[PDB]
Amino acid sequence: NKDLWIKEEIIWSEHKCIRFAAGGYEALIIPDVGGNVVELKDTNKGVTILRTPKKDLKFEDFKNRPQVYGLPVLFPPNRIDDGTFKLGDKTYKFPINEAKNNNYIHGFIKNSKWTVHKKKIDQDKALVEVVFDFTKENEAYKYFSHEFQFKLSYELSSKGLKQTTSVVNLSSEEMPLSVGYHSAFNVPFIEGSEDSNCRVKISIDKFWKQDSRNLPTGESFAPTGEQKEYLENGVAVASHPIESLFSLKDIDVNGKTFRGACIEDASKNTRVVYEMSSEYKYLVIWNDMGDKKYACIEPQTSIINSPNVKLDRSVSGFKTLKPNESWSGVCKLYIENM
Repeated sequence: NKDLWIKEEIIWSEHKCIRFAAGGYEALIIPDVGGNVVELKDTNKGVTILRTPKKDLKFEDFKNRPQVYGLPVLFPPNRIDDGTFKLGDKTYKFPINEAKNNNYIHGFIKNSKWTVHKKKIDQDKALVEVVFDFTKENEAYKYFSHEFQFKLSYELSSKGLKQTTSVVNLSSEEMPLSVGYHSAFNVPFIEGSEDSNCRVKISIDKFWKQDSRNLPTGESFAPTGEQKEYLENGVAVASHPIESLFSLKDIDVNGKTFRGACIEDASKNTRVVYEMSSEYKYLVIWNDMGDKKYACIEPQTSIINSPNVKLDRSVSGFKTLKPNESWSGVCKLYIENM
């Protein structure tokens, strides 16, 4: 059909981008900055899901802070205490990039150049894949001496956007692994609505307290107060500042298990759904004070600071990859009627 295509074009004067469309959806990915999908919309429904840079934002200001737009991939997601952890008798020590709390945070792959690996239209789906090759020549290799390849595989269709994230350890040693996304959502996501019309639901299990450096204390709690609304009628995310860490569980929705989040605008009878595979065990919600018409909903394979917590790996979610072993997780983003 006419709405199935993939276009490579120039953005910000000298950067390649890929725009892709299938099943009424259209997306835009920026390989040069984190392979970030900065736009996902359904123009006929008038819905734009992901927070996208405005025309006036300079490339350099995007590249320096891409995590507040689109789908920023994190490695590791969130904080490592003092930028250091051990694996067996090996010490990893990273330069501090969160000064106030003395942590290493989020990783560099979100800021880095990825290369286009595949572009394919097939049946009525559009597939775009980008990869990041981390080699011995990378300036960061001295701090994390494991060759690896990350891949983001995006499949767009009438079912929305499917994101398959994978990484393979190409090194000769066991590689620490924690992955997530700093995903940035429009609230509201449709014209003729308001931020106050949006409710956020999340399939939370427990709340995890954070200390004054934003590191987990290791204590977890049943949802209390407003947190309970994530499982019932939804939190009015724009009403006040929110910065919270939860573990995730499956819930039952319409005879089927579901893990993830959704953003409901009852006024427009539309729900944005962010479905996450079981590989995603924790989630940070952060709305940047709630006054900027967006919120971040941030899935993670493990707890914040997972390499350092005094919890078993089955709880923390910290993982390692053996040589040539891979990890993969899947998320889906789509729109549905309420």
